[PDB]
Amino acid sequence: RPESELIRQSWRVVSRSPLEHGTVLFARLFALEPSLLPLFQYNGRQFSSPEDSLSSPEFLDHIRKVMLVIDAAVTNVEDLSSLEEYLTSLGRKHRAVGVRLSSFSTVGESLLYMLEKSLGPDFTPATRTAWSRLYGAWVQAMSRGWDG
Ligand code: HEM
Ligand SMILES: [Xe]
Ligand SMILES: [Xe]
Ligand SMILES: [Xe]
Ligand SMILES: [Xe]
Ligand SMILES: [Xe]
Ligand SMILES: [Xe]
Ligand SMILES: [Xe]
Ligand SMILES: [Xe]
Repeated sequence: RPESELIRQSWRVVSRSPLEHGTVLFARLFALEPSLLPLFQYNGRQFSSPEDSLSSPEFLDHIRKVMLVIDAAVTNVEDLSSLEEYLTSLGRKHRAVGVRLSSFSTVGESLLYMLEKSLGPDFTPATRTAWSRLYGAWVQAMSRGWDG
C-alpha cells in the first residue's frame, strides 16, 4: 500500500533539516502545553521560558534524538514489530522523567502541525490520516511503558 509512501515522501522533505523542523515541533508543543517545560531538567535546573530551551545543547541533542526515533519508525513503516521492545522502554524512561500519558495527544498535534507547515500544499488529507495512524501505533507501543 502506498499509504506507507505518503509517509516516506512527506518525511524526506522534513528529514532534510531535522533540527530546524524538530525546533518547530517543540515550539508548538510548549505553546500548547506550557507544563511540559519543567520536565527538561539538565543539571537539575528548570528553564524559565520556552526560548531558554533553544540555547541549551542538551535540549537540542534531545531534538536530534526525537528526530532519529521518528526516522526509525519511518524506515520500519509496515513492521513496527521490530521497534516494540525499544518503544516500550522509551516509554518507561519518559514515565520516570515525569511525562503523563495524556501528553501524547499534544505531541501528536505538534507533529502534525510541523508536518502541515512544512509540506503546505502536499499535506493532503490521505497524508495526514497516514501519519495519524502511524503515530497511533507508535503511541500504543510506547504506552506499554506505563504498564500495558
Ligand atoms: C513529550 C515531551 C518529552 C519530554 C518532556 C521529554 C524529556 C526527555 C528527557 C528529560 C530525557 C532524558 C534526558 C535526555 O536524554 O535528553 C529524554 C530522553 C529521550 N527522549 Fe524524550 N521527551 C519527550 C518526548 C520524546 C519523544 C516524542 C521522543 C521520540 C519520538 C523522545 C526520544 C527520547 C530519546 C531517544 C531519549 C533518549 C533515551 C535513552 O536512551 O536514555 N522524547 N526525553
Ligand atoms: Xe522551543
Ligand atoms: Xe520558543
Ligand atoms: Xe546523545
Ligand atoms: Xe538528527
Ligand atoms: Xe533524521
Ligand atoms: Xe513521550
Ligand atoms: Xe513523535
Ligand atoms: Xe511517529
